[PDB]
Amino acid sequence: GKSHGYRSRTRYMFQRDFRKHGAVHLSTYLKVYKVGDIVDIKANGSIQKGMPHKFYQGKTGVVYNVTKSSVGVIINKMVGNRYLEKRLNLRVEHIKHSKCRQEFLERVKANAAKRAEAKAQGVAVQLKRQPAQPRESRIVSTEGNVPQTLAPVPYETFI
Amino acid sequence: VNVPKTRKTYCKGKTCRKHTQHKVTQYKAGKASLFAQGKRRYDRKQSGFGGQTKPVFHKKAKTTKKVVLRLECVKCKTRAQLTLKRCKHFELGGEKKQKGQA
Amino acid sequence: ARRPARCYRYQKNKPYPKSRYNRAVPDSKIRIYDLGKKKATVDEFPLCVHLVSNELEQLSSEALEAARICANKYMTTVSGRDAFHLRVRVHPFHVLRINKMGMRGAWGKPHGLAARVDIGQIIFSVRTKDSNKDVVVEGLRRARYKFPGQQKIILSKKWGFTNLDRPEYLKKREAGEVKDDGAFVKFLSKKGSLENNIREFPEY
Amino acid sequence: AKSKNHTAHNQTRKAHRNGIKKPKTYKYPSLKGVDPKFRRNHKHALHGTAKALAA
RNA sequence: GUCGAAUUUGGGUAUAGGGGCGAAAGACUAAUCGAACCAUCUAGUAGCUGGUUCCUGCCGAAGUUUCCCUCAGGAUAGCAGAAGCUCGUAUCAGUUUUAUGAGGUAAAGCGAAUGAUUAGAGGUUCCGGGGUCUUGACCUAUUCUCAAACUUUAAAUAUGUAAGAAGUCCUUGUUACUUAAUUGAACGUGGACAUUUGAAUGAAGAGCUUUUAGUGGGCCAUUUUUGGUAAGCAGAACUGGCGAUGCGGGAUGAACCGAACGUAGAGUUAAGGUGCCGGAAUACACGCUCAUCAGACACCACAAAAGGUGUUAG
RNA sequence: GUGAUUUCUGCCCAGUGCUCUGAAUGUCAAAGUGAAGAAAUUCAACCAAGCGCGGGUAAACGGCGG
RNA sequence: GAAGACAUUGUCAGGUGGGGAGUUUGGCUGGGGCGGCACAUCUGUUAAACGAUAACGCAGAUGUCCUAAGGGGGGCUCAUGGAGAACAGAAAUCUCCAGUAGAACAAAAGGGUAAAAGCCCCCUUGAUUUUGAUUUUCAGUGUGAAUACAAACCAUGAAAGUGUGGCCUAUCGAUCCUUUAGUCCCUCGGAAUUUGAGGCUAGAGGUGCCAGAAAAGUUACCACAGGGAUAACUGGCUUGUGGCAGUCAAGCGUUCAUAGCGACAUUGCUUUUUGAUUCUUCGAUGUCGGCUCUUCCUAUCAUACCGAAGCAGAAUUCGGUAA
RNA sequence: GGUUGCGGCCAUAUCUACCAGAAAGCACCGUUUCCCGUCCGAUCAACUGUAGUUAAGCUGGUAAGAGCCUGACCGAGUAGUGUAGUGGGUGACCAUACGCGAAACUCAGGUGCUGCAAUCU
Ligand SMILES: [Cl-]
Ligand SMILES: [Cl-]
Ligand SMILES: [Mg+2]
Ligand SMILES: [Mg+2]
Ligand SMILES: [Mg+2]
Ligand SMILES: [Mg+2]
Ligand SMILES: [Mg+2]
Ligand SMILES: [Mg+2]
Ligand SMILES: [Mg+2]
Ligand SMILES: [Mg+2]
Ligand SMILES: [Mg+2]
Ligand SMILES: [Mg+2]
Ligand SMILES: [Mg+2]
Ligand SMILES: [Mg+2]
Ligand SMILES: [Mg+2]
Ligand SMILES: [Mg+2]
Ligand SMILES: [Mg+2]
Ligand SMILES: [Mg+2]
Ligand SMILES: [Mg+2]
Ligand SMILES: [Mg+2]
Ligand SMILES: [Mg+2]
Ligand SMILES: [Mg+2]
Ligand SMILES: [Mg+2]
Ligand SMILES: [Mg+2]
Ligand SMILES: [Mg+2]
Ligand SMILES: [Mg+2]
Ligand SMILES: [Mg+2]
Ligand SMILES: [Mg+2]
Ligand SMILES: [Mg+2]
Ligand SMILES: [Mg+2]
Ligand SMILES: [Zn+2]
Repeated sequence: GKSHGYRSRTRYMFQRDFRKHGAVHLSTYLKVYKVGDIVDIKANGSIQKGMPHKFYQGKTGVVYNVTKSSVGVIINKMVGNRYLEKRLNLRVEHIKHSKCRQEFLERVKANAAKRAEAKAQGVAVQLKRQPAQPRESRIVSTEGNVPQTLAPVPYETFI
Repeated sequence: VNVPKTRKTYCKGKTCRKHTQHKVTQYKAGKASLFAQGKRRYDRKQSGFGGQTKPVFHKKAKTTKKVVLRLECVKCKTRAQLTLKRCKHFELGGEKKQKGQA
Repeated sequence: ARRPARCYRYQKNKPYPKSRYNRAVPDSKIRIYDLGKKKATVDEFPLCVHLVSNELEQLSSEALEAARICANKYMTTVSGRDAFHLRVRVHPFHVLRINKMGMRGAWGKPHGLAARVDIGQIIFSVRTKDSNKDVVVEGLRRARYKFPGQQKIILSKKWGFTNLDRPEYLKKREAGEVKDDGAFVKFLSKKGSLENNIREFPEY
Repeated sequence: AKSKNHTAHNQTRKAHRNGIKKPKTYKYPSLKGVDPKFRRNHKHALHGTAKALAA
């Protein structure tokens, strides 16, 4: 018959990295998590307690609870035709801070500095990101850069 | 499996409310009274003509029974029940395993 | 009792090698892969001729054995026993299955061995002297009739079985950078300890 | 008489007729599953600050 | 066949339905017998077969999930209709971009681990066996070839989160939690910053509730893919279709190509075509081919290995 | 049950049935008897046939290997 | 005359009782049956790098085992190889060196682990009490298993800490009924006491067809509702198998590959074999062979005309045009 | 800059073979009454800093070193792959169009950085 155990099909997902087995470095335990922080889930194979289920591998959530050696994370899971809210109790070895907003908070700080700086001089502070634009006109010189002619090569085997 | 005849565990006897010494024995069912309401109803239904009126189980599948231990507090005589996993051989005596010899 | 080769010509299944899950597998029909003067030095046989596959298919171990005998017999008779070094460049590691008598429980039993070859993959290689080019070419040509699909005969520009062009091999040899060890050679690198690279290649 | 065993054909198309609803977000999410020791003190903290603003 | 008897036969009489009668065939018991006929219970029950009566308008499916002595049936969720309700620039999206995660398949690798595997060469023994020197064993440096249940490395396509007012910053209130400690945690008072207010595009507006129909036999095509010699065979993955669909094209065809349909007129096209049937150039241009079984257009209604001083080009 | 006459009908009683002027302290109903209890009731002893044990039986059912 | 409180008859009780009555006598399934369990589950793979994903796909496993093989702490380091030591040798015990785990960790497999999760030693029962939340299968029901806390009581350690069974991924069970533990609480409805009975909370006795009816055969005497959702004929797809035909040429043929043959290999054709499949027909297409009669195919046995030979003649052999 | 205690990242830090090391520190080293632990004061415990030594540990340097790390229009826009056609081919497969894009290989460079406290020609 078929087999659908809790850790089914996790042969490679829960392995350690190459030449990265052994004990967990101490910086994992020294990090501080607060309610509202955004974290991403990646299970560690050497810690069998507080281990997430394989579905939540690679998912990102928000902390809602803090305990002694673990935190509570909220995950939106799509079941059928709608998303359902999932709550996970994970030890700190299996999570880390998500950098998906640490580079966004600095833009918030930059916007405020730029808005205040131009307040005294110029209107239209222009604090919106823009996609890559088409290139402008330019002049290419041939001084020391005379074009070199290329032609297709004949067929050879060289085996 | 082997289980010691004595055990130190919690006792909710309203006087201990703490870990005490307990004697350990093996639970046995006990004889079924013929004046229990379920028995009185069954005997009435069986009388007269019509034959057997209730199912009689036949397709036995289990080979073992779960062991239940009765724990009596030595202080207040309060009892408690614990259920262990299924096993084919159970004993309450001593004869602990020896670490290593011939 | 053996099915026609057309039943197992194409690579329709994943590789199914002998292993601890297969176990009971019959032996391959071809056991010898090096023929002729296999002890000859690299300098003796500069010319190399290849029989190159031109299709993505499977070659049975029976076909490899039959082609090996045909090629070796002709070259030996015309050129001589020690005038070439013939090497089979494909090994049959794929186990074929056959279902023997409806379709209930149809998983088959091992039937034979075959080699899965790609487009442009070398099948046979022969090294010999330059004067023997015609003989070895005719020997490889006669071996094509034993194989399904299309094969091409290509005159290699490498020196013998080495991965170097003829001018490159000559330049290394005159500089004392080539040392003989059996039928192949060893080269000198600019890396490693001087203590090891001096005792070897003293001429350089 | 054997029949079909399983397939997911047409199931995504059914899901996209009305479904794939992004979950709605509420201010003040429920405190279910939060540490009970935190909740006991936070209840007293809320009661005390009520009197400060009321008075 | 038998024909003087265990013979043939009229009439009278006896045995009645789970009963009779049987030199025995489950035979016979009023054309009815492996349980007669008649009326009633009785319009017996049926997950099974058949049928089910006027028009127009709008919307419009499912053969999938879980459970069931469930497998020709139900319950349950989904898909559908109807009734609306709260509001209305509002947040949203089968999409992209930017920032930041997750993966172990394609490929690749084996003088990298594990497991297979060809060939020599140089060494090693009071530690294999013959012979006074070989063959096996391991050692070291090389060499050929491999892996759905091997691997250091490792894509493409898919996939999680974020891109602000429920935001950011400054000041300081509550608590029985926490700290050596007004330390921190959580929730707040007051103050400062408006919609180039924090990427792109779009948005027959968004959000929400009740109720109920049918369905729960599917099948086909491209790509990925398992069993099988193979099948118009059996079984999965994503998408698009048929079923439920006419119309132009493929002579003909449920699924292919084009395109989806209120009633008409005019114009222009798609796929496919323009010797005649047949609407439209027996148009233009450069070559190739002669076949005593030429050839002629995707799905598609078949042809191979191997050959020819036929002819053409290289 | 076998199926005129003639001739002949062998061996097996472990199994399944049938049968016995066999055995005794196995198993055992209601009633009755004894004990305990304030009673409902509980417990124990005794205990018919049958079964079990023992013997007979194949022109009873049937069997007649390595 | 016989017989006698015994037979007899009446009411309960035990045995016997297919003579008779009623009923039952799983499912999946390349038809059904037999076999197997793909029926409740676990590991790896098939699975196409989130998750999900089928077949009677591939290789295996589960209905157990453990007072330690559970919990805490300490000390220690394994497999193997090399060099040595009376008896002693390939393997006994002792010493050193090298040793990333090539060992070990109850079991199937995959993960995980080195001053440990392995080995040895010491101390222990947290494998405990109360009731909630969460994850997996999922309808976001149950059951099983698992995760993180709160409130108690404990174990261990100098301590930080760790511990709510087994390093992780499987090792199991509703209603009704019976029984036990707890609370000694609620009720027996005219009012009380005492037995008995009935409730409240938590376990055990089991349903393996594992969301859980109590169940033997036969029909060749047979019946009904249906089914081409499904087997026993043709026809269709396929051609393994059967049959027929090529290519290559090691050899056979006194010499000589190919007059006539031809190994090891390899490419096809046919539907006059048999399988595979289940599309058409179960409100029916009459089912083996022979007899009779017509026509068609050529892969030609004979007849006509030819080529070739190891064709002197005769006879025969190979091939062509030809039904 | 040297050294010690406690660390962070966890080989640019490891491994092999050699050489060097002032001052201080660390270490080896001396002893067995006491607490304590062993077959053995070797390990562990205690006492002295006295009797000795940089021999080793430790630190640094050296090697066309092994390993590891980084980069490269080195290989290679190759393998593979998303999307498209009434494209080629009997088939097996392949070419082209709009996109994404490896690994091995080759070569070059590199061989720990750093936080808190204390101390030293
Ligand atoms: Cl479908
Ligand atoms: Cl009558
Ligand atoms: Mg009765
Ligand atoms: Mg097979
Ligand atoms: Mg179905
Ligand atoms: Mg009969
Ligand atoms: Mg009649
Ligand atoms: Mg009716
Ligand atoms: Mg519509
Ligand atoms: Mg029907
Ligand atoms: Mg995988
Ligand atoms: Mg591959
Ligand atoms: Mg139906
Ligand atoms: Mg229909
Ligand atoms: Mg056509
Ligand atoms: Mg016309
Ligand atoms: Mg007689
Ligand atoms: Mg009577
Ligand atoms: Mg009966
Ligand atoms: Mg069935
Ligand atoms: Mg997946
Ligand atoms: Mg353990
Ligand atoms: Mg555990
Ligand atoms: Mg079930
Ligand atoms: Mg059919
Ligand atoms: Mg054949
Ligand atoms: Mg079908
Ligand atoms: Mg007819
Ligand atoms: Mg008819
Ligand atoms: Mg198209
Ligand atoms: Zn007590």
